[PDB]
Amino acid sequence: KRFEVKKWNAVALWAWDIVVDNCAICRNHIMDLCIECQANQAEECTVAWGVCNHAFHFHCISRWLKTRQVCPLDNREWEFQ
Amino acid sequence: KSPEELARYCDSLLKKSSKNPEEAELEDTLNQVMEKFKKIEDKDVFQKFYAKMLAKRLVHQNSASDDAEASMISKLKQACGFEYTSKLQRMFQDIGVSKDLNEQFKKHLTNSEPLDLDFSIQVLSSGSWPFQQSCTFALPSELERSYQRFTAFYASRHSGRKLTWLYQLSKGELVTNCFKNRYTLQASTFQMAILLQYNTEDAYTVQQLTDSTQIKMDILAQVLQILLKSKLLVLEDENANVDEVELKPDTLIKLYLGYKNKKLRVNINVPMKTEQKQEQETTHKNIEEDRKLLIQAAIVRIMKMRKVLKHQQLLGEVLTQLSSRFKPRVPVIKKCIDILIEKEYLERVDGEKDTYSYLA
Ligand SMILES: [Zn+2]
Ligand SMILES: [Zn+2]
Ligand SMILES: [Zn+2]
Repeated sequence: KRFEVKKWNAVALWAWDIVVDNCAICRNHIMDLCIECQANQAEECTVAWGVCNHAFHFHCISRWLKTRQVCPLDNREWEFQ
Repeated sequence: KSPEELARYCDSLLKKSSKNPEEAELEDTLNQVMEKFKKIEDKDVFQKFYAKMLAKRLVHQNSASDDAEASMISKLKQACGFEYTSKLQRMFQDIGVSKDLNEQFKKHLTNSEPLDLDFSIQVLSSGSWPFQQSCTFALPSELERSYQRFTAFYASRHSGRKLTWLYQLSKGELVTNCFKNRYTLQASTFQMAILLQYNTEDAYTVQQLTDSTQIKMDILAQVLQILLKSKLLVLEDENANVDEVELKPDTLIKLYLGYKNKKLRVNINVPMKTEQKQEQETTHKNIEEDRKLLIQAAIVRIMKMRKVLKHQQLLGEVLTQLSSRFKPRVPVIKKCIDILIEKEYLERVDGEKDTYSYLA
């Protein structure tokens, strides 16, 4: 029971690294509350994900989806999952 | 399918399956292909297919002739502008910078660290190449040294870049000790990973591999069905349907120690059958989206020009300009316009009904 590696030919894609850990719609940290809930002060403010793997507070991406339909961060229509 | 088959045909001619094609005569047949092309409706479909096709050739050195390849890029650019052969030429220049980049990594290693394997990598610019993310793959320990050692190397190279490893395109070479003879296996990186697993036990279930290689079973199933094709691995029943007998998360896999082959270097890295379909479907979706981008582009070239225009006049211009690359569908341009407003590139003139204006 023994295999060994003599060669490995790898393939990679280089891009610029953009660290987006905010909600694109209300602009504050995903991991804390959205703008609208800090207006309401004092678990039901979750983050929704799209087939595009982009994430926004579920609260924002709703109000946003009221007037628009293509993900705030790409060219495709927004799709939950 | 006609504009697609023409591209697939070009692959045929500029691909080497080891048999050398007379140089000069192919120049005539390339120039022949270029004439059946000018008579194509959905040019843009040929483009996507001929790029994704030129892609597989470059990455695997599988190119019949260095000269023919660029010969077709001077014809295509002369027949569809520099938009059509923008990404193409960038892929050539990319492979070259990669070649240069690799060496520059060997030297840095030559003077400093050891390497347990012969490593070779192709960095490609995340934009030009028609490839996609792998499938959540768990990296084998031996390769990992070459991973981190390069990722760290690259961090030095550039300020804000990032690497995205495409394991579903990476290959390599295993060497066998556990068989009658000494074989050199030419295996995909998915393969290598399941083979290195039999360096402890000699049998796992379909569910145990998915847990130790993180390979989504969908793709893990198609792979094992190749590892059973070659008698490298086998199951409890040495008679089952080699093609039709689907596996289950509970079906076992056994390392066949009776491996025999009439040659020392084998190629087990064969194209699996569900690939020429799945990659076709994905390319179609990328075309459909590419058209949408082309259109937004038109809408903006036009709106930018005549600062105000009525919906119907817009549609007609957009068709006029794109007519040479393809046969746009009306409902789409509608949608592109709409998106363009959500993007704030153009707005609706209040009072006016379906008159749009560009937002400088
Ligand atoms: Zn938010
Ligand atoms: Zn909220
Ligand atoms: Zn998105």
